[PDB]
Amino acid sequence: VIDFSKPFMSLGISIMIKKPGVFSFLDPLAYEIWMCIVFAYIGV
Amino acid sequence: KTRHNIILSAGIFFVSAGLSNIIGIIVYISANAYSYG
Repeated sequence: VIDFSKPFMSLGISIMIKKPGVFSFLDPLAYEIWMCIVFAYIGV
Repeated sequence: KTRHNIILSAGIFFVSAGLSNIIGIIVYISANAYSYG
């Protein structure tokens, strides 16, 4: 129904998604493990 | 005051109480599998 010129801009359908602690070296073991390690050290 | 093995028994009792405390803490935490009060 209307005349289009050549595309002045090209686009497509795209996906938009939403985009270390100081003591993070303790992260491999849980906090309870460290606490029980201290307790076991005292007991030993 | 002449029986010295009573003090030794008290020390053994305290150390054993600590060891049972450790075991109870481990049992409680493992059975829970938040914050601690």
